[PDB]
Amino acid sequence: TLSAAECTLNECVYSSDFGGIATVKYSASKSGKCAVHVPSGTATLKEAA
Amino acid sequence: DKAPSLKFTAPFGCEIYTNPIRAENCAVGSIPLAFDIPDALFTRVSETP
Repeated sequence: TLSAAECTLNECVYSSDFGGIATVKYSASKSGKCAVHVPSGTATLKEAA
Repeated sequence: DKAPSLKFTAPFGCEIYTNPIRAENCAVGSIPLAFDIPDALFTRVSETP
């Protein structure tokens, strides 16, 4: 379970490919895998997990 | 009687040389530089500090 997470766009270019990097600071309960996803159509994620 | 040469009378402190006849280091005017940098040399922000 995730807690205390903040997203910063340290780099973004609106290119055809994955022209953006988002860094999220997280304080999780334990190690594991997250199904990272954007419900909106604003961005497309390279990684599904 | 021929007066001092251009070594000693040239404005802007030019240095007058021969073979070929030229002036050097004349501190007058400015050179407009035009650069054409191909897109390859522009790296990403994440790569630089």
